[PDB]
Amino acid sequence: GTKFPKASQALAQDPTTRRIWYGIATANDFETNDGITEENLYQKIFASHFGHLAIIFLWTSGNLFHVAWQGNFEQWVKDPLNTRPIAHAISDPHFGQRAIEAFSQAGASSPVNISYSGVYQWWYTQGMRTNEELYNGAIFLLILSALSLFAGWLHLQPKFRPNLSWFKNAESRLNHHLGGLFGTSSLAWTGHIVHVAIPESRGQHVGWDNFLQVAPHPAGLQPFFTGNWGVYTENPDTANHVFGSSDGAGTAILTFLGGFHPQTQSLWLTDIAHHHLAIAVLFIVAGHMYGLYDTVNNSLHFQLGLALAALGVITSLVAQHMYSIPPYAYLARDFTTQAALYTHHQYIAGFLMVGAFAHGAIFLVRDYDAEQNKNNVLARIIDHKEAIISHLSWVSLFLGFHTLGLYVHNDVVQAFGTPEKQILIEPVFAQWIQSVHGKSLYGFEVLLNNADSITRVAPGSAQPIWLPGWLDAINSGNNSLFLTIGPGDFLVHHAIALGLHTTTLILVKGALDARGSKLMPDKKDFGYSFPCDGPGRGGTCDISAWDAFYLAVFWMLNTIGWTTFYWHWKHLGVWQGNVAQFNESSTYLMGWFRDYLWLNSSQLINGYNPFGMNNLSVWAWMFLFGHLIWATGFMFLISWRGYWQELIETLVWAHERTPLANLVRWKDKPVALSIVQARLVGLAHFAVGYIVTYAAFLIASTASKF
Amino acid sequence: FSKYLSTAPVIGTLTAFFLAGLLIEINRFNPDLLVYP
Amino acid sequence: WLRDFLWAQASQVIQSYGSALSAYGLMFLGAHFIWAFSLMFLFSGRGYWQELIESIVWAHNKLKFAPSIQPRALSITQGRAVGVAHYLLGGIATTWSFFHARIISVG
Amino acid sequence: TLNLNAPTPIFGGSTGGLLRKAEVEEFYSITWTGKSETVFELPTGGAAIMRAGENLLRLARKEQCIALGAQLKDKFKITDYKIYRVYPSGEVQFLHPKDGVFPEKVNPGRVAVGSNKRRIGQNPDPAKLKFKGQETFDS
Amino acid sequence: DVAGLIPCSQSDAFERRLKNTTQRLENRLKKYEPGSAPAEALQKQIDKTQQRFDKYRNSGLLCGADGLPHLITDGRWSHAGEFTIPGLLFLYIAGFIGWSGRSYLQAVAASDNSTEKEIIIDIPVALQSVSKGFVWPLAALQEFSSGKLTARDEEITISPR
Amino acid sequence: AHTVKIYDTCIGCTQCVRACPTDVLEMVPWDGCRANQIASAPRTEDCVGCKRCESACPTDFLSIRVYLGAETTRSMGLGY
Amino acid sequence: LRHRDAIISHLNWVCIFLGFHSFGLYIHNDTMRALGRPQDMFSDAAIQLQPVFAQWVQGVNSAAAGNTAPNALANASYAFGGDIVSVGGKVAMMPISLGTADFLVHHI
Amino acid sequence: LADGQIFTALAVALVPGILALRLALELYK
Amino acid sequence: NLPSILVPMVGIVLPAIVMALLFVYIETDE
Ligand code: CLA
Ligand code: CLA
Ligand code: CLA
Ligand code: CLA
Ligand SMILES: CC1=C(/C=C/C(C)=C/C=C/C(C)=C/C=C/C=C(C)/C=C/C=C(C)/C=C/C2=C(C)CCCC2(C)C)C(C)(C)CCC1
Ligand SMILES: CC1=C(/C=C/C(C)=C/C=C/C(C)=C\C=C\C=C(C)\C=C\C=C(C)\C=C\C2=C(C)CCCC2(C)C)C(C)(C)CCC1
Ligand SMILES: CC1=C(C/C=C(\C)CCC[C@H](C)CCC[C@H](C)CCCC(C)C)C(=O)c2ccccc2C1=O
Ligand SMILES: CC1=C(C/C=C(\C)CCC[C@H](C)CCC[C@H](C)CCCC(C)C)C(=O)c2ccccc2C1=O
Ligand code: SF4
Ligand code: SF4
Ligand code: SF4
Repeated sequence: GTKFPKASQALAQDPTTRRIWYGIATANDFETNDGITEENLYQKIFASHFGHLAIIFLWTSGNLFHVAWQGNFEQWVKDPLNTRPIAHAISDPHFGQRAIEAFSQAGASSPVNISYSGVYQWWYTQGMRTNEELYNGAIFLLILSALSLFAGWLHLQPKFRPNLSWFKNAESRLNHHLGGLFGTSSLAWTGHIVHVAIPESRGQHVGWDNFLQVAPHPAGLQPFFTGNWGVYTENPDTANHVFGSSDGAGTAILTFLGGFHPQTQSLWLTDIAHHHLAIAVLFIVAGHMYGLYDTVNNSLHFQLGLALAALGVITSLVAQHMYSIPPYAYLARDFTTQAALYTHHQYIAGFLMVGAFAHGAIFLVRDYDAEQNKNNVLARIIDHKEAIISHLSWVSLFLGFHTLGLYVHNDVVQAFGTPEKQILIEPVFAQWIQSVHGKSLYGFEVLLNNADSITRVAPGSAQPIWLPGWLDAINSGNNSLFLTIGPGDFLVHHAIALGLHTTTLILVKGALDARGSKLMPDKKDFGYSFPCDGPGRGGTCDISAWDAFYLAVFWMLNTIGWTTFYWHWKHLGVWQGNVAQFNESSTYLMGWFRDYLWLNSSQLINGYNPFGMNNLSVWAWMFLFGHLIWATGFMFLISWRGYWQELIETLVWAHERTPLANLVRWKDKPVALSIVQARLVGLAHFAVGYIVTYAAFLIASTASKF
Repeated sequence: FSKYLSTAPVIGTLTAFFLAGLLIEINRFNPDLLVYP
Repeated sequence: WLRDFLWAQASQVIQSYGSALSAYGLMFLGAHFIWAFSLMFLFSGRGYWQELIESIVWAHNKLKFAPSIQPRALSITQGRAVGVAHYLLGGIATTWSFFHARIISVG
Repeated sequence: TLNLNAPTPIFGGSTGGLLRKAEVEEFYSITWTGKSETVFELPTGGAAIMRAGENLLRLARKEQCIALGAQLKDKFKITDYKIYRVYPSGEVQFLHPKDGVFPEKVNPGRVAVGSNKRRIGQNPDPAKLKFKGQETFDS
Repeated sequence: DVAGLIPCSQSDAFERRLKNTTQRLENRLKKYEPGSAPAEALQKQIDKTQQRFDKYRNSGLLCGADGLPHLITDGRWSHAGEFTIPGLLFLYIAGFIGWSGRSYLQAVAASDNSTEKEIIIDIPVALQSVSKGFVWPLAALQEFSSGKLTARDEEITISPR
Repeated sequence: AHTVKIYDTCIGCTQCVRACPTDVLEMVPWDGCRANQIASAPRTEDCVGCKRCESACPTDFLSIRVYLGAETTRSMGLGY
Repeated sequence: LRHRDAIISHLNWVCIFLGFHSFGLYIHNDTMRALGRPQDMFSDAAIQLQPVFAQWVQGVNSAAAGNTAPNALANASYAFGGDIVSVGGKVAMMPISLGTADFLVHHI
Repeated sequence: LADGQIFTALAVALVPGILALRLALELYK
Repeated sequence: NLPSILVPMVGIVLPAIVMALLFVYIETDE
């Protein structure tokens, strides 16, 4: 009937409100469009990617532009320890006079937002010092987005439309991406660090206006070709050195000091330069090297699911390594953005990993051809699918019964006035690893704690020079490089393990039963997402593979929550130098309820009250805002379609029978949300609320006490 | 009535009453058993 | 309603460990648990758990001892009832515990 | 045919019946003979009184005419109900019984519409029918 | 001293967990009559703490900074009583419950109405299974070696692939 | 409208046909024996997708299958 | 049963009417308190929503001792109005005064 | 910054503003 | 100064335009 949605004529003939909703949902699902050939499909993907890239470019141009225009970067560079980074100005007409005086902070004369994205500490390290270098980044990214947008349009034109064979030319892509995209980019990034980052950290300004004149090393590029590479490991920076000046500055550009710079409490710039140069070489060599693998190549969902899994794993990696090994100057000192950066990337990682299994299940129903897939690894995992699921079921139950059991045991025993009766297991396997890495606290005394061990001496070539810098930081109680752990850390790690196993279980069972089960032998014929199969055969709600992902989104949030809850509380004591609170209260759950949630919410909950308002009124409003939209999701998840469809019918009747309103009419007949729709809408509210509530609390609780 | 006592809820309760009261009497005479000595 | 009522007056149900009010603090967390346990039945549906059980009746058939009473998931109407029971049991007993340990300590 | 007009039963009520969909497109009518003057529930609310008739009732959906038609055969044992769908603002006369015989009874002369010459385990993979106009369930 | 943990007999913090516990009860005993029924209720309560702490000093447990006994599970034979000795104690009792109900269902299924015998428990057949459950580490080994512990995957009900 | 397919495992029990609330199904003569009956779906444009038919089929895994498709005024069960 | 759509849709309207005009007066008051505008919310030092239909019933029930229930020595309770009664050191009963905050919860 | 550098940046941003409209109406067709 | 002009454009005026543009696009037909 109507033209919208263009992608699906069957939705376009639906006379109800369902059409718009489903037309929004089935829009970027290019595969299910009308008449879409394989060749046309791929070219659309490619072009859509250019559009996404441009948005990314515009986004970080908008962060540069707003910081240069409304931030305090120039003021921050002068004293990173005491200057609060400004995100952008505040222009909300609804503000009153006292509220403008509360958000006119960080020494500003306008209301502004204190930034917590860590962009100030990232841009500083790269060599930016003034606002005009920031603005030059924003304009350049504007062009690159316009270069991205034009290219997407360009590669859609007849003469420039890539062939199908080009997109599936796998071997050429690995070589060029590992070589070019990864290798030469990493090599280029080494170029930026030795020619700009390292000079600016030593008080010498190097910009586009002079970089072709000045040299990164006193007599560089004659030792490089003649093989005397060791000259670049000349006199490093002294422990007295103050970042951003020439006092104590050296001249080395490639080193292997290890550890962190004593003032900024972060990695040495010269150390970061060598890393990227080495990494570059590895990728360039590997980039000259180029059944199951054909079914990888014909399914876009298989590739995406593996690419989500690969991104999801390394997204978690970024979070784990940035808090313990700080790579940006003065990022360890601002505790709130370090809290924000870990939480942000861990939640993203949870979505990616869950998404990886989601697109894997889509592959099994729509792309897996079981006749062309026999006697390989894929068709063997489906062959003992019930074994895998049952074992995943056992480990979850095993982990869960006992970790919760110990917590409940400890809680009761602590409630009855007898804390000495708690069951506290020392994390000895972990504490062994810390002693294997050099932490001399537990005294296990083998590998890099034993001073005569082969791993510290290395009598083959006398290599081991990373050891002095590393050992100083891992033994000094001033950072997060292998934090001290105890009984509290043991229990939570098994809770996190419980979360990783149960979340994987839901995703694995959903994928392996996607094509069919006993309750629904022909499930694959109905696609990835369908309501159910009616009340027959006992009942079939939540039987589709999509519903399995849906249930798993609840478990990942819970899992990433327990991860972020743990990281925050532990670091909270560590940042206040009173580690005793976490160590003793985390072994029972009332400690997590009284000394973590209730205790740290004192100021946040007082962002505004009957006596006034402070610079936390936003976070306090957001905190309540999050609770309301979290709870609003429960409505769609608990109450189902039927109640609402019948209720809506009385509203249709009422509208048509009331004068002065009867006169006007809907173009789309009102109907209740769909069965699948409600799950999605409920989960979206739940998960937006889950994150928005924790973000408001995390930021405000840490910013209040530091 | 003895046939009724073999039915699952009542035979599942009195052994749950027995296995509880075993642990109630064990913790009464032998208190605070963390480890095996 | 959150700061001066639910945050401030719940300071005697969470600081109750080590006194005679401790079982209300155990019931406070004990009902927070069962309330959240209800949403496992409310947000989900039967046909997930029936196929999760199909892999668990497999491992009981694998070691040759599966019961002749065939294990089934709860019905749709029952899983609504199991969820609404633990929601009320976990919700009211949270309010039972918060009310009791407050006014015993203050009144 | 429909035998419009026919006496509507002595009802007088039901907010929940036959709104603006009926005047723009596709409302329905059920015609039966009630061999008594008994009260019967409607799909909208419950009463009217069945006439001797020639009884006729205009309903909103085909669902409600079979749900009422199942009631006349259960409680009152009058199985001569005849559902219809109207002229110009409607679509197709004489919806049930389409062959004059009730659909639970076999009748020679009907054709098998929507039959599949296989089981459901013999249905092909959706990857085998990818990027094609063929459907996974159709023969 | 395996993770920086002093033993609890030498821990100065574990002694101060004793000192404030009996001070919280002797102050709780200061208001009552000396011969009353709550008087002997707290004196028996104080002596339960004295049998708690003097048991934990001599047992060879490891106390940390807070002063609580910690368990070392990497299993060493100097710390076998924490997890290793109650671990073997659990598995026999848990395997006795497991091999009884597994052998009960195998005896029940080869009968006329096996479904009612999951409601009603045949006390001869149940006591026959707890006799087979006490010997479960010896009975499951010969059940596995003879091959009747497991079924093949062509005999189990299996979803469509 | 929804699509309702009838597979060759039908035993002509008529249960599905007598479960349908909108009279979408009927029994028709089978030619494989000229003795038994198979279910048919000649009026799928009136199918609301309730799936009452399948819930009445006695065969171990359905002989009649309803695959929900494009929704219409009739299929959404609207009186409006 | 013949006008059940008239009952439900009129009950449907009065829930959304009361949901906005009671709970939204907190969402207004959360937003006015957060935005630094305590003179724009619904309070006793702000736009007042006084319970005058209940404060009148607080007046006709607290003034019935000797007037309309003449043989009663005091009122039906001390909740509507009267003196405070103190047993030991604590209040047994005292006049529960109603205001804008009591108007807000009674419409919740 | 300067006041003229702001209007320079909004002048550049029409080039992604037109090329996004040129791409999105090409992705639509 | 330019904040005072732009944030009611993309806050009020520009969403009123694109909602107007999307609503006519939805309810058009061939
Ligand atoms: C009455 C409620 C209310 C309203 C209407 C606003 C409005 C605003 N506040 Mg807020 N604020 C409020 C209460 C309110 N505030 C309260 C109670 C506090 C605590 C005291 C604050 C604290 C506060 C801070 C700290 C800041 C604001 C800012 C702003 C402005 C954001 C401008 C913008 O870019 O919007 C555009 C909105 C978005 C980009 C987000 C909307 C995303 C949509 C909804 C998602 C769905 C997209 C989807 C495709 C839908 C289609 C959309 C399409 C049709 C256009 C805007 C004027 C910011 C500001 O000053 O900016 C200049 C800012 O920094 N406010
Ligand atoms: C780069 C990686 C990537 C890519 C290319 C895709 C691409 C796709 N996905 Mg996948 N997926 C991914 C990652 C990715 N996904 C991740 C990370 C997850 C886990 C969340 C999933 C889980 C998933 C599922 C379950 C499904 C897909 C589907 C799809 C397909 C259609 C998507 C669509 O049109 O929905 C339409 C888009 C929407 C409905 C977006 C609205 C919902 C957002 C989240 C609302 C945000 C809330 C609000 C704006 C927040 C405001 C803030 C608040 C404070 C105000 C498309 C092929 C679908 C499919 O069928 O594939 C064949 C499908 O069922 N994806
Ligand atoms: C806190 C979570 C939450 C919220 C906000 C709602 C909200 C509602 N429920 Mg729901 N419900 C919930 C949880 C919730 N429910 C749960 C968990 C269940 C499962 C048992 C249900 C089950 C349930 C049933 C069975 C029914 C309801 C009904 C209702 C509606 C009642 C009428 C009303 O007050 O309208 C007014 C709306 C509000 C007061 C919501 C707040 C709106 C604010 C104050 C104004 C908006 C500000 C601004 C304009 C927003 C947009 C800005 C942007 C566009 C720029 C209301 C929308 C009933 C209904 O639909 O009756 C008609 C009904 O019968 N709910
Ligand atoms: C994000 C964009 C945005 C912006 C920039 C504003 C800005 C404003 N809102 Mg807010 N508002 C918003 C979103 C926004 N709102 C949303 C999403 C909601 C729902 C939660 C609200 C709910 C809300 C309410 C209930 C109220 C406001 C009010 C106000 C004004 C307070 C100061 C004032 O009165 O100046 C004094 C200036 C005037 C009174 C006149 C200013 C210009 C008027 C509005 C238009 C004049 C007509 C003009 C010629 C043509 C109309 C423009 C239109 C076609 C685009 C301020 C202009 C208050 C107000 O005064 O409303 C008008 C008010 O009572 N807002
Ligand atoms: C279902 C499905 C799917 C999905 C899947 C997924 C998504 C996956 C995931 C998975 C994952 C994602 C995995 C991962 C893994 C990893 C690993 C396993 C790693 C390891 C590591 C290592 C081995 C290391 C080691 C070391 C250390 C630790 C230190 C020292 C040295 C070294 C280095 C050696 C797909 C798509 C296929 C499709 C079909 C179906
Ligand atoms: C020593 C030790 C340890 C370790 C442990 C381990 C490492 C283990 C492993 C284990 C494993 C890795 C295992 C595996 C298994 C597998 C399988 C395959 C099984 C099977 C089973 C069965 C078959 C069963 C049967 C039965 C019985 C016997 C009785 C009851 C009933 C039933 C049926 C259940 C620790 C450190 C902790 C501590 C110290 C000590
Ligand atoms: C309230 C509710 C409704 C009624 C709600 C309907 C029909 C939609 C109401 C939404 C209106 C249009 C307000 C939407 C406000 C949103 C902010 C608009 C977002 C639009 C996006 C495209 C941006 C259901 O239909 C339903 C169905 C199944 C399970 C649960 C429920 C359920 O809980
Ligand atoms: C978890 C869950 C299940 C699975 C839960 C089940 C099958 C309940 C089974 C658990 C009980 C506790 C098993 C009890 C077994 C014996 C009675 C134990 C006897 C022990 C004696 C000693 C007493 C559903 O079936 C379901 C259905 C519909 C919506 C949501 C859900 C849902 O959330
Ligand atoms: S409507 Fe609800 S209860 Fe019925 S089959 Fe679908 S999901 Fe299950
Ligand atoms: S499809 Fe099912 S209900 Fe219909 S005749 Fe065949 S077996 Fe009977
Ligand atoms: S889905 Fe419902 S209406 Fe359609 S044929 Fe089956 S029983 Fe009849």
